[PDB]
Amino acid sequence: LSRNEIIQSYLSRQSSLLSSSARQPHVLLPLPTPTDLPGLTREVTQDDLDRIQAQQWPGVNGCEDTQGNWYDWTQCISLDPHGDDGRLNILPYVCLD
Amino acid sequence: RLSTLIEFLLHRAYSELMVLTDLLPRKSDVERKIEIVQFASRTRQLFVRLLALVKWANDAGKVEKCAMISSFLDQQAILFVDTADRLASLA
Amino acid sequence: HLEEHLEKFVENIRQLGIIVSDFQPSSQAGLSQKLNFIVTGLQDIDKCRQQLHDITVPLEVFEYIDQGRNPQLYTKECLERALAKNEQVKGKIDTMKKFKSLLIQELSKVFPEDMAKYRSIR
Amino acid sequence: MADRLTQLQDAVNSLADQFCNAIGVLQQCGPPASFANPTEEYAQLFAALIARTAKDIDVLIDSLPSEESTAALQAASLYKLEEE
Amino acid sequence: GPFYLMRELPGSTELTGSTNLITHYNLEQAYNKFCDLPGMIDLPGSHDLRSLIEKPPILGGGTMLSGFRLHTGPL
Repeated sequence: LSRNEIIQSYLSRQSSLLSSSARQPHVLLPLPTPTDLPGLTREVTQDDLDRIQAQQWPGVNGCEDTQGNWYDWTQCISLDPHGDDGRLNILPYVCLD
Repeated sequence: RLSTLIEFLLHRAYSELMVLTDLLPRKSDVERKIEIVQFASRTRQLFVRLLALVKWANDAGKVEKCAMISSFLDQQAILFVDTADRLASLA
Repeated sequence: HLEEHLEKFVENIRQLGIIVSDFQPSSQAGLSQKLNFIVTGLQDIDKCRQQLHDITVPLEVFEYIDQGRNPQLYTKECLERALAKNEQVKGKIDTMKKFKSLLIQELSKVFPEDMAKYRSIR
Repeated sequence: MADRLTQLQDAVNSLADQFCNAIGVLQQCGPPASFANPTEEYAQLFAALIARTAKDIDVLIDSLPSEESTAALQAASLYKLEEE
Repeated sequence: GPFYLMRELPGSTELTGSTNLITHYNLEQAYNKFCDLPGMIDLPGSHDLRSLIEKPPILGGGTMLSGFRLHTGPL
């Protein structure tokens, strides 16, 4: 934060893009009531999986959005969840790296 | 400090007067008078320099006080900036 | 008051001695040496009075200040530091405005409650 | 990555430093006055990347995993899935 | 207002060097009695070979040839 240049700015931008990452509608997935800890104190069953995979619930699979934005547990759909105009093949909802 | 200059000027004047009076009866006083005039001019310049130094040091207390205040302010600013930069670099 | 008067008296004595030596020297040339010795004694008495009066004028500071320089460099450095501080304050204000704008944008985009609570009263 | 180990403080400090450098290049040193294309492109790219990264981080934090997948629950679920 | 876990507010006005410390130094009268042209015009000038010896005192802070050119009367 003391000495900054064009190379330093490029390195900071690359580090930020590596660490943190026309409609671009962000699906504001709200805390689902069907969980396991402070949810319904129940184990993982077919009901919770079907509610998180078909309905808009970010329990296990993920809360699907409009415009065919199917966000399942391992669905790498080409959506536009980012803040840019690139609707490329985004990673899965889990994105386990 | 500044008294050494006046002492050296007085010693030089006395030495010039002694060297002029030692061989005054040998040659003409045309050069001895010029040497005495040069010594007097040097003594006057030294006394004027001492007076100027005294006039400058008359406000030396206030000068040093203001310099210390400015140095303390600059040191506080530099210390705050360095602490902020170190915290940012650490984070 | 007394130091400036003594300095003016020494300067006047030096000028009188120089004017006397500029004329035809007929008496002994020891007058210039006597005037120089009197000036040296007056300077010594003034230094003793300044040392006994508990004046905040040390010998090292007085020698460094009398090295043929002035406080113009320090004044220019202070002015440059003030200008740099003003520029840094303006840049920080611009960065804070940009951060507030980005926070409001993220609030309107994803979630406004947490961003508003963090930007309003931290 | 939808994970959380060591990126928050680093990303925040990097964004703060980038914003400070942008404000400096915009207000202190540049062709604003006297009392180019590469710097402008770098600043625009940095701002766009910061905005997109903040939006994506907020979205991933909202869509991150909840307190589910406990120890015994995941153990029993994995055992049943392995049996099936 | 200030909820739980709120950080402390700094002082109102502590020892600060951001203020105009130029006027507090009392450098106005020096600039008026000089007339960075004011400080530069006072280097070799005092106020508005013996000359070579006098110029050295303001700059730094044979014999028969110089004596034959000192022919001057009372005026």
